[PDB]
Amino acid sequence: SGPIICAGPIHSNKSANIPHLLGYSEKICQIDRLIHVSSWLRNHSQFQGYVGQRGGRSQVSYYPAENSYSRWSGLLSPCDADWLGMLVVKKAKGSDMIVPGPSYKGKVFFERPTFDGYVGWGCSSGKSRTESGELCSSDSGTSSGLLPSDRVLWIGDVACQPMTPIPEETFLELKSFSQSEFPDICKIDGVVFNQCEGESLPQPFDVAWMDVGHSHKIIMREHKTKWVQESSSKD
Amino acid sequence: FVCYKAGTGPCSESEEKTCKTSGSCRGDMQFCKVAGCEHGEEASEAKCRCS
Amino acid sequence: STSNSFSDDWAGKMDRAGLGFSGCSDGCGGAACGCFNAAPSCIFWRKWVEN
Amino acid sequence: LVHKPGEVVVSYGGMRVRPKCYGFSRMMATLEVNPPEQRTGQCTGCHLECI
Ligand SMILES: *[C@@H]1O[C@H](CO)[C@@H](O[C@@H]2O[C@H](CO)[C@@H](O)[C@H](O)[C@H]2NC(C)=O)[C@H](O)[C@H]1NC(C)=O
Ligand SMILES: *[C@@H]1O[C@H](CO)[C@@H](O)[C@H](O)[C@H]1NC(C)=O
Repeated sequence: SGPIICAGPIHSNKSANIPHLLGYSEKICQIDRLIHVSSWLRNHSQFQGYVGQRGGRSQVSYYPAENSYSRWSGLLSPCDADWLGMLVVKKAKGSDMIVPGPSYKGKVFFERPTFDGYVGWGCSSGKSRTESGELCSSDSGTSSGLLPSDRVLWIGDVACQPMTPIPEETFLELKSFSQSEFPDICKIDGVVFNQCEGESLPQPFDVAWMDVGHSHKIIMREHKTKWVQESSSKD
Repeated sequence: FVCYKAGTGPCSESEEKTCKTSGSCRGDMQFCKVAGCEHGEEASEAKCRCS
Repeated sequence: STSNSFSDDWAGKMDRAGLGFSGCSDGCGGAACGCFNAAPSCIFWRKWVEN
Repeated sequence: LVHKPGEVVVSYGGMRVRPKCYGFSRMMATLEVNPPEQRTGQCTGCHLECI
């Protein structure tokens, strides 16, 4: 839809400090103002400046261009789940492949959920990705330090939620059933999954997945979901 | 298969030979399927686009 | 006449799924049925075939 | 209360699991390639006799 609590600040000066917050309300408020992305850019990407002025998290573009979860403002993105302490974000490893298809021209930061976790990819100050996104070329529009919200792309539609620990036997049975239901898949990003006595060329493959906080992911084809509210106090 | 760099034009022989022979190139799904491709967006000043 | 029962969440947009029929049915209401209102709930379903 | 359908629970093979994140995206993977290349074309040693 639109905003959740309020709009985005003006950010008149060059770089403003980021105070620490503890309550859920102020954290949701600063997430709605696209401050978490600025904090991530100031932690590992050393990017001076803020992005998404007066745009909020509602104007964030997506690759499929038809995101039904965008109408539900209550769902939390994986970046918000990492900001809330649910999961652990992984650094940008050069050995990881990024699924092509979107045009990275004019964009400054984009995240891609990998198979063994969640990684991010951004550029430094005054630079932006090209049409292919291989390098960070110079951009005159990125010199002001304020970038609109359309320059942030989220690869794939994924939402997170609090989970419950499960024993190892159930996880092992699920992994066995998944690897038995997909005999053609052999390796996923340099991770041994099945036994094929040989590796083939990389090829895209669309399939759903879920995480239970373990090392590798678990893909599933046939699944039945159910949405329950439960009237929890955390919401 | 024809290669061309965006903004510059046709590239020289070295990059196209490394794209066709080695296999660490970057192209469409057809090139990734018939010869292989590496799209890890590594550090590179330019890349000759093949299609 | 709306029969497109795909709210950007079903697995119909795949290459290995195949053919199917976008159907729907009705549900019950109450705390035991999953909602907080004594009214029928919209429950969608999708079937297909595999090999 | 925030506007959302709440937490989602998925069942697979009769077992109910509460995942952390739920989404559908693409991922690079490999396929199984069988290059038989005339494993057993034609080879046999026999003989004929008359009765
Ligand atoms: C990004 O950097 C900030 C700045 O250090 C990190 O904030 C710290 O978080 C730890 C964890 O609780 C606190 O003990 C420190 O006091 C914080 N420092 C501050 C607020 O200046 C932050 O954790 C880093 N990571 C993210 C995702 O923001
Ligand atoms: C933020 O604004 C204050 C206001 O005086 C000033 O220090 C400066 O413009 C900004 N701080 C920076 C860039 O560190």
